[PDB]
Amino acid sequence: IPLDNPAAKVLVNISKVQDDEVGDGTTSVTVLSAELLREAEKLIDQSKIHPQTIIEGYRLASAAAL
Amino acid sequence: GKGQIISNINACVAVQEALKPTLGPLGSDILIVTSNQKTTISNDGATILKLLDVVHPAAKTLVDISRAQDAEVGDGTTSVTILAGELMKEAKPFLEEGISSHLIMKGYRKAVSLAVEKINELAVDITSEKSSGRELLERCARTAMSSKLIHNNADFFVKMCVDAVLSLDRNDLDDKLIGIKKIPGGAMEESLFINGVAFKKTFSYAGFEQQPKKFNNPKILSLNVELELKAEKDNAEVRVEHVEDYQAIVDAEWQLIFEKLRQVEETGANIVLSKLPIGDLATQFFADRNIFCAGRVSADDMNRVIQAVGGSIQSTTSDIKPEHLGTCALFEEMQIGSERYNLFQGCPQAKTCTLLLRGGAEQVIAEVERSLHDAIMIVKRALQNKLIVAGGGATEMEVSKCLRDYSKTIAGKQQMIINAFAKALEVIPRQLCENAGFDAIEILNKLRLAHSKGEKWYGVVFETENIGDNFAKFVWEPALVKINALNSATEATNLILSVDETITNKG
Amino acid sequence: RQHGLEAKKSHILAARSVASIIKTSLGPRGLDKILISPDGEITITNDGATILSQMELDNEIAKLLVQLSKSQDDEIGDGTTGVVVLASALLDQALELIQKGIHPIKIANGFDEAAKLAISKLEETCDDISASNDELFRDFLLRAAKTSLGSKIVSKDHDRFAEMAVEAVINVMDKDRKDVDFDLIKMQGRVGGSISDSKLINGVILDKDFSHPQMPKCVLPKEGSDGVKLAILTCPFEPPKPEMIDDVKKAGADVVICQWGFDDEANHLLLQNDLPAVRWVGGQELEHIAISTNGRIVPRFQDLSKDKLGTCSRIYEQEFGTTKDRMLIIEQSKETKTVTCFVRGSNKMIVDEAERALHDSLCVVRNLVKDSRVVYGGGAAEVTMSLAVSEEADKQRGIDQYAFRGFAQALDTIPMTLAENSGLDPIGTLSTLKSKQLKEKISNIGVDCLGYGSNDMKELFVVDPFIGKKQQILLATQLCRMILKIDNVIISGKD
Repeated sequence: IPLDNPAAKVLVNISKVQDDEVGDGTTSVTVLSAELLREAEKLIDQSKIHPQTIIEGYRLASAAAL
Repeated sequence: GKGQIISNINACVAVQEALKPTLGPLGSDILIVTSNQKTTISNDGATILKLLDVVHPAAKTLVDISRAQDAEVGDGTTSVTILAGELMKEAKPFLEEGISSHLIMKGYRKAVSLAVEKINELAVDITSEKSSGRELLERCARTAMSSKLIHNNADFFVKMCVDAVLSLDRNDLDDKLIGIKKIPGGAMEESLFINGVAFKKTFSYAGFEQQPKKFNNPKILSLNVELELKAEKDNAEVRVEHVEDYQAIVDAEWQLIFEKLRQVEETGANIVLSKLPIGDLATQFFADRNIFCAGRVSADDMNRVIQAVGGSIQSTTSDIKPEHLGTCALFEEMQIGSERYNLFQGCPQAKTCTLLLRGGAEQVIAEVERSLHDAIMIVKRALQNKLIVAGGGATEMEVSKCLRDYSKTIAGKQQMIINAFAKALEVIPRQLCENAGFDAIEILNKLRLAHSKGEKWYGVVFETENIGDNFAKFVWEPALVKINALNSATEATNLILSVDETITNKG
Repeated sequence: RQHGLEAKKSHILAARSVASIIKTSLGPRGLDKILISPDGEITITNDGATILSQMELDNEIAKLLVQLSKSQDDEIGDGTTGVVVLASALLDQALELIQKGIHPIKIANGFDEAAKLAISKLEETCDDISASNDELFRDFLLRAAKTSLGSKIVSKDHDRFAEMAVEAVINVMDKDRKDVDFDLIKMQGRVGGSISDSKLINGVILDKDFSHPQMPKCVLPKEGSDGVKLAILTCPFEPPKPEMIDDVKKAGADVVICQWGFDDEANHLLLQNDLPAVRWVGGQELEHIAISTNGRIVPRFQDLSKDKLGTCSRIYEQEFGTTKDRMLIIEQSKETKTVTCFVRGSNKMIVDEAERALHDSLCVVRNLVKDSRVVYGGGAAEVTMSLAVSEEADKQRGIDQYAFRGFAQALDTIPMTLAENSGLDPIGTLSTLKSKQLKEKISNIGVDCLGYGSNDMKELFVVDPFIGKKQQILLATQLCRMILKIDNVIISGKD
């Protein structure tokens, strides 16, 4: 699908990393990444603070998940 | 009818408005974008009007008269247009009252004729009275350098500026003969003066660490053709099918270049300069013979080499004559600024010089280089013309004062016309105060106080706001500028007011 | 065309909207941007020089930001985002003075006198590096690139790239002039491999496949001969279109380098003599070949001698990673006049981000050697300069009294911008930095954009060059003057 959105072109290049490194579960990566944007959208509009602070919270939460 | 005349009034004000902030050394600079997409910023009215190329006939007249002011004189191109355009505004209410513009133009011929006579009375010839030979030109350079970022370092800058004028014959002087090469980076007080000519040295190719900055007596010879054999445009194709013949069909070309060696080798020229970039072929054998070569030199700097050592440009290496060579006293090369700078020193026959400038940034030096050009014109015209007049508001106020008294004896419409011309002379000191930050309303009232006490030399102080005499401020202006400014502004104004209808045909 | 009425109002709003783009990217916590090249390549970086260079616009006021940023990369390189934000602060404070009747040149001249007095204030509170200890100076070079690379994957291997910039600046820069030439720094990188294979080379790389495979991968010493001699010839070596072998052994040139290619049978004569040939070399690559190896360019085989020919350690071929190009390494073992930056990465974007970060890292080393006295940045320098100008504003009367107050408030924009970019209250943080420097004691405490242990960066040994920060405040005042000195806008049409 041709995408004129310049933000959507980045997601295509990110999905190519999963195919070259492993190649399994490529669709699950995009689905999980889309759900992270749904929660991040509610955190911004209710805050309007730079997301880099929220990004630091994901690194602490991802360590406990592993 | 009168409708096109009114349109010509606003056309001159629009052109004048652009030159108002550019009047004076402290005045503002205008930004004009040429169709070439090149950024040009200058405070000189000549270059400003040349880049506009206005199709309007009356606005083009103000542009054409600026070239005549720059040709015969070269100074005052900004003030001649402001003074010429001011008469358009003063004559605007006179047209609605029924007064014809012909009687207005007639009053200017009698007003300027009486003003030129007063200029010679205010010009006093002084040379050795209360002044020495060395301190005469030094005090003139500090006037234009005042109220600038270089005022602290101006002590070292005046010594280098005076030596640039004294290095040339005092009978013939030109501002284009003194070159300036900007050096990015370094301290401003560490700049030095150079007797010869220098270039930008854009040559980035290898073969460094040789050709030291210390030369004895190198010989200079101009080059025309290219030393490298590489063909940029044409080519050739020859191929053979023999296997054993592939050996020698890769080999011999450059042997043909050896034909031009013995011709140049027997000459003994230690300097190789050309209008074309020198190739990568031989950077070494020249250094073995103590021969110097510099490529990627602009064509403007090549003409100064001919006027320096008396060289000549020859197409080939055959007919080059031995007497065309020339030598300097000493060579110097500096690596300051992460770039090598080549310069010649000690040329007795040099008709040009080069002054190097150093600063913190390239944009900072651009304001220092252009501020020096205003000081060079004051030093240059000091020795050329011995008749000088007091500037900085001094002369401009008295020319308007005398016309007020002489108009009382004149009857008819010419009284209010000369008084309008005298009032039109107040635009020059106005913009000088407004561009410098001083209030033009308070100074205009206070300056006319002492101006009526009988002293005609009271000027306007450009450093600290106050009224006083410019004689202590060392503000000097030549008499040829004030005389030709009134004639050029009146002639350009008379041509616009004499045209009621403008016709433009398309084709 | 607008003069004297709407010109001063439009120039402030035009420069504020352009400068507001990079305000969010200031600092290590600043946010990146997505740029699209006209060829279809997407570039993402935090450097303001890339964003401002890609801007193509007809606005005459915003053109000064592009022309100034070109000279900032060579002199400093860190004054890209910082100066533009600082220059916008002087324009916003000057807009309020225009409505009050303040002359614009007085605002331009007021910032010049306020900047010169603020420099002398930091001269008393600055600290010495070399006077404290010698090894503390090297610790600053190791952590110089760590701050800029801490936001990238490179931050894991950062300990390896720290020692590469220490030995490279010493060779190219002499303690006399204390200057580093940009033309002597060769920045080369390719796609593929990793960042752990990056090595510090004292000479030009000059990737070569050695033409015919029969040529050996190493240069023989040739019976104890001195070094390895090279020959650079750009002549179009070609057939005879409208002798030499005997003069080659006299000079002793080991390898011949050319800009263009060679035939197959041409290198067979020099093959038996163990004299390799080099072809397909760019024009810019020839600059670092003669300077690093101290070699020369052969004018001819007849008059060439052995005295001035350069000598290096050796020339060998060393494969880099899994790349099939089979690159090589040319060493020296002696101090050269130039260095070559060798950067690798697994992605094309990682290489481009690492090359630009190394450029700014080499300039900081030059500033630390040129000026030993330094100050603590990261928001502490702007707050210190603010309290110094604001305190002296009451002692200076006249029109310049208000010019010093507006200049002191303009310096507070940077620490508030760093506070806004850090996700904290800019006003609540600015009041804290001013309280610690007055009632307690005079010190340097800045705003932390990246999460650290505590305040007082002096404990963490975070230092910034003083001459590097001094060059930024001078270009900011120089840029602010050129904007106010232009009251007119003139542009032609497009046909």
